Amino acid sequence: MIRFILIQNRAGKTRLAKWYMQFDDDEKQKLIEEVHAVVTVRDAKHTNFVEFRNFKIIYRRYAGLYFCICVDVNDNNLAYLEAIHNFVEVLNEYFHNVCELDLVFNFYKVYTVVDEMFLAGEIRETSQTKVLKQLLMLQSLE
Amino acid sequence: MSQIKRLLS
Amino acid sequence: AVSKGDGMRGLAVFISDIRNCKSKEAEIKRINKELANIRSKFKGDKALDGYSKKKYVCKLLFIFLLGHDIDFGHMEAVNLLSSNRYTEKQIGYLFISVLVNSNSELIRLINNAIKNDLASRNPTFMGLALHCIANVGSREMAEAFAGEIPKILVAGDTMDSVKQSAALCLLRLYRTSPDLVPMGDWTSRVVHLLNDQHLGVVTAATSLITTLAQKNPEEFKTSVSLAVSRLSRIVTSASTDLQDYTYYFVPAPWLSVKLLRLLQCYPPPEDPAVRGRLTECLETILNKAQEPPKSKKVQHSNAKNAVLFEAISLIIHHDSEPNLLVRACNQLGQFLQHRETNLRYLALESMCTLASSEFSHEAVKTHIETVINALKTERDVSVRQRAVDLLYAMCDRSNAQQIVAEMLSYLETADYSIREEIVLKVAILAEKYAVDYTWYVDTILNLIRIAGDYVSEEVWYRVIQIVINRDDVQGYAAKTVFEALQAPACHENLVKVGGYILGEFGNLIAGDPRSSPLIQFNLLHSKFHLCSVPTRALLLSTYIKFVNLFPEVKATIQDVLRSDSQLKNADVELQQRAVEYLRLSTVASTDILATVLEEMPPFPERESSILAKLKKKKGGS
Amino acid sequence: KGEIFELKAELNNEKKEKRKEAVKKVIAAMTVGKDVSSLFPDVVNCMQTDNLELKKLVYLYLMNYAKSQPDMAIMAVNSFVKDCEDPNPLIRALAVRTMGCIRVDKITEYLCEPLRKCLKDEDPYVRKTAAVCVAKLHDINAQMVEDQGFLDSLRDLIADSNPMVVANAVAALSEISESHPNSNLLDLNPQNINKLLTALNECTEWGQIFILDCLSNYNPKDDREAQSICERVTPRLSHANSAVVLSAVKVLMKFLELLPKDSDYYNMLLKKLAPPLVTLLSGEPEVQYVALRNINLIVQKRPEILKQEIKVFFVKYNDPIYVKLEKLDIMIRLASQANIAQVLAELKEYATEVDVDFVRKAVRAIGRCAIKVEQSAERCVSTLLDLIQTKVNYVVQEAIVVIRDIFRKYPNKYESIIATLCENLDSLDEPDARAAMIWIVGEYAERIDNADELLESFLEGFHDESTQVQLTLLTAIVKLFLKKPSETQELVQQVLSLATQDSDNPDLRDRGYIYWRLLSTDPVTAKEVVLSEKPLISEETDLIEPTLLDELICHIGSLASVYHKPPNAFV
Amino acid sequence: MIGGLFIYNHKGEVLISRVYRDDIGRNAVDAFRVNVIHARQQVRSPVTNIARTSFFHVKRSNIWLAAVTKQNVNAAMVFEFLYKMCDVMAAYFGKISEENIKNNFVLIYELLDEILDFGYPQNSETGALKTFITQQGIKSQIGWRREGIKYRRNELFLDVLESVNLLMSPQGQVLSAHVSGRVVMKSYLSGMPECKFGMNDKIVIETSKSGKQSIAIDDCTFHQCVRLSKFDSERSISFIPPDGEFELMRYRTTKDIILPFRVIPLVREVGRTKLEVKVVIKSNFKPSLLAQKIEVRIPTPLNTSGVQVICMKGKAKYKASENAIVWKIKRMAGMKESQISAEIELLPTNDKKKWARPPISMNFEVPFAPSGLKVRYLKVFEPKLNYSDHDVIKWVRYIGRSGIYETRC
Repeated sequence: MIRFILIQNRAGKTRLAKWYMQFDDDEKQKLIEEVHAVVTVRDAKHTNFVEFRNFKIIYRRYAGLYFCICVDVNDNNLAYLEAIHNFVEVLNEYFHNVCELDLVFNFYKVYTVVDEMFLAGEIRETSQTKVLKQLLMLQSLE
Repeated sequence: MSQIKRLLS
Repeated sequence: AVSKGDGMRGLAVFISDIRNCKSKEAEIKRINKELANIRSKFKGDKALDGYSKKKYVCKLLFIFLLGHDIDFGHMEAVNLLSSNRYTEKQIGYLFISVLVNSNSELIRLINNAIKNDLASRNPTFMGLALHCIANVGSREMAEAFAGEIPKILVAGDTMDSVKQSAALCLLRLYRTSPDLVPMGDWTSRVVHLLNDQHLGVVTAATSLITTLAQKNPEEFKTSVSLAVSRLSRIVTSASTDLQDYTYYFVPAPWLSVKLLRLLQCYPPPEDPAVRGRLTECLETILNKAQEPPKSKKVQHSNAKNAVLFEAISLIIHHDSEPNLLVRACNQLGQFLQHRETNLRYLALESMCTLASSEFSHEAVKTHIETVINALKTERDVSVRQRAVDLLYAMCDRSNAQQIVAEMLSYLETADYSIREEIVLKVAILAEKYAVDYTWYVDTILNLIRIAGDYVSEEVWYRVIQIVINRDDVQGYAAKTVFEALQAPACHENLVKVGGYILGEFGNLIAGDPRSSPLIQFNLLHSKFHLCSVPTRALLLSTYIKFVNLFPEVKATIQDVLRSDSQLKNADVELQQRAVEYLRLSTVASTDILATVLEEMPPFPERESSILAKLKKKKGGS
Repeated sequence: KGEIFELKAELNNEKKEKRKEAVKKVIAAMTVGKDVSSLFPDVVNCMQTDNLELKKLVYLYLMNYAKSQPDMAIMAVNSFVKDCEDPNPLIRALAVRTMGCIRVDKITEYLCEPLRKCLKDEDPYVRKTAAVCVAKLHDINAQMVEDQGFLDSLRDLIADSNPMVVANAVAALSEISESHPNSNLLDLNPQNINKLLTALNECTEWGQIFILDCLSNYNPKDDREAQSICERVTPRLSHANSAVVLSAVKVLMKFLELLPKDSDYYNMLLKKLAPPLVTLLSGEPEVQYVALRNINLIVQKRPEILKQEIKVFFVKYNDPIYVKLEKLDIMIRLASQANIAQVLAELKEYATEVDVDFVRKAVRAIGRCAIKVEQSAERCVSTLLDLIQTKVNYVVQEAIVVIRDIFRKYPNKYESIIATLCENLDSLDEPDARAAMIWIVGEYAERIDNADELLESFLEGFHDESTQVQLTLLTAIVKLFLKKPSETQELVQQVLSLATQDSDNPDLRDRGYIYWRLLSTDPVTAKEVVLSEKPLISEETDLIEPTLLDELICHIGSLASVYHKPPNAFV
Repeated sequence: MIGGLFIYNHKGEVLISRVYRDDIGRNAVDAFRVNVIHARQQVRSPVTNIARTSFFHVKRSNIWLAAVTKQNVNAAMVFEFLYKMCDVMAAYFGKISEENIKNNFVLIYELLDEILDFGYPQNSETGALKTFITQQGIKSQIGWRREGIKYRRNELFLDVLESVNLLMSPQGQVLSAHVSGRVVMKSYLSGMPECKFGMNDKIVIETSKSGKQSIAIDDCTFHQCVRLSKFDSERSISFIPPDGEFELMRYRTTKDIILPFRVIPLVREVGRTKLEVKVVIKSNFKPSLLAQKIEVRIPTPLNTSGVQVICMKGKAKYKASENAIVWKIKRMAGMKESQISAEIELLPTNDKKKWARPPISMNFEVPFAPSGLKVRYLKVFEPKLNYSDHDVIKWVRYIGRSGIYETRC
C-alpha cells in the first residue's frame, strides 16, 4: 500500500500531496515537515529508501523537486522507484519539458494525472501511452 | 531556487 | 484531432501576486483580500456562472493547500458537481476530496451527486465519482455505495477505465469497512478479470484480489492457476506484443511484480501442471536476467530488477526446488559484485532472507567474500548493516574467525546505537562458534578493549565463567589480560575481567618476572583508586587471593588493606571486604586460609527451562 | 528572469534615492540564508555617499561578510581607508571596526597607518574603536603590533580622557599581555599601579571589570601596599553589576592573605566582604548561580566571612533548581554546631515539599550535617525518623540509607529505634535502600527476633535482586547464623547454595564459597572474621586541596569559579 | 571574551548569529542546540560546558539566547551583558518574542555591533545610542469553587500521569514516539486559595489519547481555572483550584522524550526448522529509581512447536493462548540491563508464513515523567484564612505508564 505521495522541493514547500489514509491537518502538516527533515538530508552516496515511522519512503530528486512515495515496509522498492519515474515521464509529456512552475501554476491538474496512475494507495495505470491518451482526451473537455 | 529547470532530459 | 480548452487567468494571477510578496506577511494580506473578494461573490445577489464558480473555488482550494483554513465555499463546490461540464465537475470533486467535513447535510448532498454520476452510465462522470469515493473513503460513503461498486466492476458493458477505478475503489472500501464489503457472486468474476484483454484492468484486479485473498484465501485460490498463465505469457512475448505496457524494454514490470506478489499469498500451485508452468516461468525470469541487457538506461535496469527481485522473493517464500533457490542466490550474488548501492542494499536484504531457507544447500555461505567486502567498502550506514546482518545469519564454525574479525572492524568506526548491538552479535558468534578458546577469550576482550562501554555484564561474566571451566586458556588469559591492563585508559570492564582472572590464575604467569606477583598487584592497585565500587570490591577479593598465592607480597597487600582508605571506607561492601580479608590474612592458619581461598569450582552450565513442548498432540507444555 | 540579477540593477541606478531603498532589500536577504556575494562590488560603491543611514547599512553587509569571506573582503580596502579620513566620526570608527575584522595576513599592511591615525583621533568613539582594533589585529600579527608601536599606543589610551576608551584599551592590552605571559606587556610596577587604580573610579562599568581583572595579577610584596590598595578597591563593592563586585572580591581576597590578624584592617576587610556577596544573591537567577559557585569557594578558604550569614542561603520555593542545589551545599558548609537546629528544620521542610529530585538532595544533606556537625548527629537521626514516619516512599528510601551511615559513623547508640524501623519493610524497592535495611538486620540481628523472616522474605526472591543486595544479603544471613545458630540453620544453606550454584555473577559466587568454606572448616574464625568491630567509617573529601583552592580563589571572577576546574580544563 | 552570540526560538532554530572570534564555528551552536535546548535527562544550568567550549544562556520568552566563549571569561560579566542586551532590545521593541526579532534582523545585528566589539561589552544603557542606531525599530506587543469550603488539615495531591509510546528499529532508531500527558490535582484545601504551579521547561504552547497509524502532534490544554499569564516565565501557571480532584492540564509531547527502555532484539533464522532469539532490555533512566510491573512480549511464529528460554532476572511463560513468550520482571532499577534467550522449534510446514514478525511490545510503570516534566514548586496563597503555605500537606507521584511500546525484531 502507498500511504501518501509528496512532491516537495529542496526547501520543503509541498507542491503535490495525495494522501491515501485519513489524517488531520495537524498530522498532514507534521508529516510533510518530517518527510522533508529526512529526504533533504540524504546525499546520493546514501540509498533511495528510508525507514520512515512505520512505513518507508521511496524517493528520487528531479531538479529542485523531491518525489516521495511512502509505502508499506514489505513493498517492492524498485517497483515504486520506477513508478515515481514514469509518473514524472508522463508529467513531462503532458506539460512538455515540465518544471516546478508547471506543477504550481497547474497544481489542480497535477492531481488528475496522479489519480490516473495511482488510486486508493495502489498503482492504477502504468502505460504512459494510455495515461497520456486520456489526459489529452480530457482537456478537450468543456 | 530557479524552479524552471527541467525535471528530465 | 480535437480542440484543447483550458486556462484560468484569475487563478494564475492570484498565484503570481502571491508567489510575489515582498514578505511572508504580504502573502498573508493578499489572502484575506482574495478571500474577502471570493466571499461576497458567492455571498451576493446573482449567483455566478460555472466558469466564475469553478475559478473562485479553485482559488480557495489553493489558499488551503498553502496552509490557511477555509470556513466556506463547500456549497459552491457541490453546485459544481452537478455541472454537465467536465472541468467544472472536476474542481468540485477535487475541492470536496481535499477539504472534507462532518456536515451531515453536505455529506449527503454529495452522496447524491455521486449517486447520480455513478448512475449516469457516462464513464468520465462515473470515474470522477468513483475517484471521489476512493480518495475520501468516509464511512458515510461505504454505506451508500459499497453495494453498487462491485455491481459495476463485474458488469460486462463497463468501460475498462471504470473497471479499473471501480476495483481500486472497492479495495479502499474493503480497507475502510470490511463488513460492508461482503463476498458475493462477483468473486469468481473478479478473479476472471485476470484474463482481461486490458492489462490495466488485470493490474487493478490484482491489487484487489491480493488484499481479499489474505483473509479470504479460499475464495480466490482460483487466481493462482491464472496469475501463472498470465505471468508466463508476459515474460515470454517480446517487445512488439504488449505494445502499450512495455517500459524501457521490460514487459509490464508493474503487473508482473503484482502477479508475483499475488502468488505469494498462496503456497506453491497445488496442481502439478500449474506448479510446473510457474516454475518454468521463474526459470525464465532468471534466464533473461543473465542475458546481455536490451538497454543500459537505468530505467530498463530498475524495471527488470524490480520484477527479478520479486520473483526471487516468491522463490524464497515458496522454498522448493533448490535449483531455483540457488540461481536466485547467485543472481543476488552478482548484484553485490556490481558496483552500486541501490542493488547492493536490495541484494543484501534479499540474500539475508534467503538464509532462512532449508533447500538452498546454504547457497548464501558461498558469497562470504562478496559481502564481507560490501561491508568493507560501502559508506552508507544502511548497506553496511544489511551486510553485517547477513554475516550473523550465515556464521558457522568455518567462517566465524573470518567474520568476527570483519565485524570487529565495523564496530571500530560505528555510530553508538550500533555499538551495543554489535558487541552482542559478536560475543554470541564467538562463544558459539569458537574452536580455539584462546580466540574466544581474545575476541571478547577486544570488544572490552576498544568498544568496552558496550559490553554488558552477561558478556564479561561469561568469559570469566568460560576461563574457569577450560584450563587450556587459564594461562593464556592470565597473560593476555596482564598485557591489556598495561594501557592507561582501558575500559573499567577490563579491570573487572582482569582482576578476577589474576586472582584465580596468574599465579601461573608469576614465574616470569615480566609479571612478578608484586608486579601484578602494583598493576591492579593502580587501577583501584579510580574504579567503581563493584570493581574495587572485586579487586579486594583479588588482593587477598594474592596473600594466599604469594607470601612475598603479603607484607605489602596487608597494609594496603590496613590503610584508612579501606578499613574506614565509606561504602559498606568495601569496608566488609577490607576488614575480613585483613583479619584473615592475620588470624587464619596458613593452612586454613589456603583452603578458604582454594581454586573455586567450575561454573555450572546453567540451562534452559522448557517453556513448551509437543505434549497432548499440541503446542504448549 | 530575475531574483539576484534584479537586485544588481536596483543598486546601480544612479538615483541615490533608488539605491538607498534598494540596498535595504539586499541587506534583508543576508539574514535569510540566501547566498549573496554576486552583489558585493555593487554594494561597495554605494559606499560613495553621504546618507549616514545608507552607509551603516552597507557596513552591516561588509562586516557580517569579512568574518566570513575575508578573502573577498580585502577588495574594498581603498574604500575603507577613504572612510578613515571621512569627517563623520561614525564612518571613521565604522571603517576601523570592520577593517580589523578582516582576518587575513594581507591587511596587516594596509591598516597600519589608518589605525595609527584613528588611535589619536579627536573623537573618542573612533579612539575606543581603534583601541580594540589593536587587539583585533594582534590576533593576525602579534609582531606587527609590538613593532608599529600600537602597544605603547594602548598604554597611552589608559590615561585617556573619556572612560569609554580607557575601558577598551585596558581590555585589549590585558588580552595581549595574557597571550604573552612572560613578556610582561603589562608589568605592573608599584608606581604604575596608581596609574590604573585611578581609572577604576571611572572607566564605565565594563572596564572596571577589565581593570580589576588586571589588579588580580599584581602582588604588592608589602603589607602596607596591599592595605592601601585594598582601601582603594573597597568601594567597588557596590557597582550593582556583579561582575565588578566579584572581580573586586577576587582582588581583595588575594591581597587580604597579607597581615595575619592584627591591625583591625584584616578583621574589617572581612566584615566588609559579607554584605556585598550576600546582596549578590538578590540579583537575577543566573547571577545568583555564579555568586553561589564562588561563595562555595569563598567560605571554604575564609569561613569567617559568611559565618552569621547562613539564613541568606536558605532555599526559596521558587529559586531555579540550580540555585537551590548550590544554596543547599553552602547551607551545609555554614552548618554550625550552633544552628543545625535551624538548618535541619529547613531541610525537613524541603523533604516535605514537591520537587522530588530535590527532596532527595535534601535528606542526603541531613546526613552530611551529621558528618559536619559531629555533636548534632542525634537531632539528625531524630528528623530522619520523622520524615520516615511520612511513609512517603521517595523520602523513606533516601532516609534509611543516611540512617545506615550514621549508625556506621557513631557507635551503635541507636539500637533503641532499630526494632521500630522494621515497620517499613513495606515499600523498600530501590536497591540502595533494601541493601541498607538488609544490612541493618544483619548487624543488630541480636536485637530483632524478626531477623529470621525478615532476611527470609528477602531470600524468597534472590536471583531477582540487585547484585548489591544479593551481596549484602549474603553477608547479613551469614552474620545471623554466627549470632543465632539453630534459629537459622536452613537459611545459610539456601543463601550459600544460591550464591554458589544459582548465581552467575562470579564475584558473588566467590563470596558464596569464601563464607561456606570459612564457616564449615573454622567457625571460630568465621566469627572472628565476619563480625568484629568495624572501625568508625570516615567521610570523604568535604573541602578541596588547600593548594588548588588557593589557585581558584585567584580566579574568583571567572568561569573557573563556576566549574571548579583550573583554567587548564577548557581551551 | 565573548566569542559568539546566538539567539534561538523555542524550536531551537537559529534567529540571530554573531561570531566575534574565529574559535567558534558550526561547532558551538548545534552544540548548544541539541545539548541544552534539546536536553532530556540532563538538568540544565545557566552555564554549561561542551567540548572545551563554554555556553552562557538565558531564556527571555520562549526565546533562548546564548553567549559562547572558548576562553576563561569573567562569568558574571557575560550575564550582566546578556541582561543589558535584552533591556536594550526591549527599549526598541518591548517583549523579546520571536515575532519582534524576525522583524528586526537589521536593528538587532546593528545593535550588537555597538554593544559589543571583538567580544568586549561596550556599555549601552541606551545612552546617546540614537546617534549610533541608524535603523528604524518596528515595535509591537474560573472553573468554579463554592464559597467557604472548610477543611480539617489542608492537603493537596499531584499525580503526574504519563503514557509514553515508541516504535523502535532493531538497530535502535526511534521511528516514532510521543508522551501523552496529564497532571491531575486532588485538592482538599480550604478557602478561596490562589496557588501558583511552577514546572520545568519541557512544554511550549484535544483528543482522548487515540490513534494508530496516526501522527502525534504536540499540544497542551489547561483547565478553565488556569491563568497562563506567566508561562513564558518558566511556568507560574496560577489558578484557583476547583474543590477535590480535577484535571489541571492535559498534554502530549513528541520531542525530547526519555524513553525508559531500549529493547535489543537479536533474532537469527536457522533455516525454517528453528529460530534462536536473544532479547536484552536496557533500562536507561536514573539509577536512583525503579521501574515496576514489567512485561516483555516476544511474538512467536504461528507454526511454533517448541519453546525454551533462559531467563536472567524474572520468569517467562509461553502462551500459544495468544501466540508469544511473555517474560515478566518484577522490578529493575535505572541503568541496569537484563537478558532472555529463547530457542523456538518450528513445525516443518511448506511455507505461507511471511510471518511479518510483529514487534516486541513492553508494558511497564515508572516513577518519572517520560516527557521530562518535573514539578518544581506549588505555592498556596490564601489571604482570608492566611494559613501558612508550609502547613499545606503536599504529595506528588509520577506514574509513567507504557502505551504501545514496540521494538521491531
